[PDB]
Amino acid sequence: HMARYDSLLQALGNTPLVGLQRLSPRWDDGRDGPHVRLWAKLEDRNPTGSIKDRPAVRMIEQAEADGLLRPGATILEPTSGNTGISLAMAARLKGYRLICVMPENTSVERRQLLELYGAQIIFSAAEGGSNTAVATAKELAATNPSWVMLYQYGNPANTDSHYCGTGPELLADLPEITHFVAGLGTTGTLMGTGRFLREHVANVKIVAAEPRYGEGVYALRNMDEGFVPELYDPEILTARYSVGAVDAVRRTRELVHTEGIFAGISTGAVLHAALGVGAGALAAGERADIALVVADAGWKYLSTGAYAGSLDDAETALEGQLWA
Amino acid sequence: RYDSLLQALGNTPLVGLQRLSPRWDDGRDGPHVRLWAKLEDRNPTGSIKDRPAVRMIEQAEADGLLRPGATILEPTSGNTGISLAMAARLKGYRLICVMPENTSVERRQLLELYGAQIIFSAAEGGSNTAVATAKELAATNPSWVMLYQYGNPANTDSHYCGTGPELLADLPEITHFVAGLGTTGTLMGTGRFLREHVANVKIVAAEPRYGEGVYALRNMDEGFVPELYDPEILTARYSVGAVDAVRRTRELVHTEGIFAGISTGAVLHAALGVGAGALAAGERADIALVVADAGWKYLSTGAYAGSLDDAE
Repeated sequence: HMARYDSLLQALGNTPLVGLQRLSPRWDDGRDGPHVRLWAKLEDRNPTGSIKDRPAVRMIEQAEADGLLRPGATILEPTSGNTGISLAMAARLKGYRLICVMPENTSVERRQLLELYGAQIIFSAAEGGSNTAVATAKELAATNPSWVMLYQYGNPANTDSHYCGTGPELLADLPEITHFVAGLGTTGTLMGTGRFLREHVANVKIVAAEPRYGEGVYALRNMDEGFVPELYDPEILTARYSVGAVDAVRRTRELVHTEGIFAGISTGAVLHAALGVGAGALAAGERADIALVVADAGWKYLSTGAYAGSLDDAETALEGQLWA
Repeated sequence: RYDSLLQALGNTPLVGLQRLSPRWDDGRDGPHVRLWAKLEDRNPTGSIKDRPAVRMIEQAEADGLLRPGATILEPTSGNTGISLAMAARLKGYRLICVMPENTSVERRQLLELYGAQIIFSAAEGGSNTAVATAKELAATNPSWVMLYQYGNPANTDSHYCGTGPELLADLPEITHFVAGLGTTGTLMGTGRFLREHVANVKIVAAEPRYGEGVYALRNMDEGFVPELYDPEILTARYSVGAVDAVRRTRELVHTEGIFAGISTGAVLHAALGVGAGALAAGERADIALVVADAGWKYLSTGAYAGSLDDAE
């Protein structure tokens, strides 16, 4: 036995870390100085194809250990994007009923996909900005004590899945890590992976990549202004890079072209930040081993037209598109 | 842990389907009849075709057919094209895919994203004029090499040396192996390996019903019989309709949370038929089946929702 599992939930994490020899500023050290290396952590190697499998499973089993989820409970979650798929898969495999509260703009194709997983989907209506999914789910949950809202936006088990998973896994394959670059959505990946790495690597850099394009996890929400995510700790990040549509898209196209990795649209932001951090490593003469997260694959996004034709069409195509 | 995407190939998960299995748990009603899903969507481009693609290039290199400036030519519109694009690129070859004018526009962009040049064969000459045009094209100069997945023993060898050993390692109690019949590489290579090392193992082909295409699968009456195909290897063959393939594919998501492509439904239908028969016979079964790819490329086809009749 090398990879025999009794359930799909066991085939989670322990994802590949793949060196990018072509796309890296300099893979081999030499005459002009130390190497600047990019390493890609392939989180699409997960049950549903995204990094959200980790926190989804960890939230349920924390809720079990905490005694909130008992055998016949229904999980109620305000959601969008990859978390919808991950929670649907995880709830089912764990024997729970799931209701997803989703913003009224969710596609019918995506509704039907989650319903095939067994989730009941409730659309909140929202005559305002993007939606009211959270407050609706919170009210529904208040209706029945065996109805439990996990709330990924503020659930510590979100960041714990990366402190206990993504982080230790990174440090095991990349003891020489100098930088960690990931997308900033709920902040779980950054806060959890980052706290772990900072406790073990003396001045590792934790770099937030922040897409300026599409829609993120908080899109389904009405937020207070210039908000702070509930999971966010202000002393973990050492840097943030804000990344535009055109830059994101050509980085994603380059990754496929030169490394054969077909990544999701959030990885464009991550790659751009990473390459900019890398270009700094010797403008400064310094060595770099930069781990970067590929949080999902392109399959889900190629319908968009974001990988085809002109970068103008691609940029236009990213409008209104969930990247998380 | 990998210096290259190509190292992250094979060694795929085998996952027990506790809910969808006829009988997961041995009881006093009789022995277990278990389904185990071999997840080949966990390969670099998301399909089982990364295996033969990588091995066919490797073999061609060994045979002295491929030197630095070579272009590989292959007739393919499907998963082999994608696999060979990724693999050719990382190995530093050029790839031309030959597909008919009638092929989609979505694939074009997919294949060209992975770095592939596309030449269009005459429309209304099927995937056969496509093969003949590719042969003709490759004959125009020695720098152009056609691998030819339907006759290339490296396709089979990839499964003999990869898929088979992995299955045996993870599922030593295996009684049945079930896979779709397309090039036949998967069944032939893994079947031959398992039959060498597992005394009474049964190798079961899932084929499409005549005229009812199931993506990636071939019916050998209707189509050309791949040169790779050895009749003696198979102990059984099930023909699977579209409706059955589609409803098994949906049922795999619903019961097991695995989002697979439609060949996996066909394979599931054959496997459930085998399992049903074992259940009724009172005989234990551990049935390994191939999940060849994921459902993403099929979902716009409307066959994960709506009526089964509308699944086209």
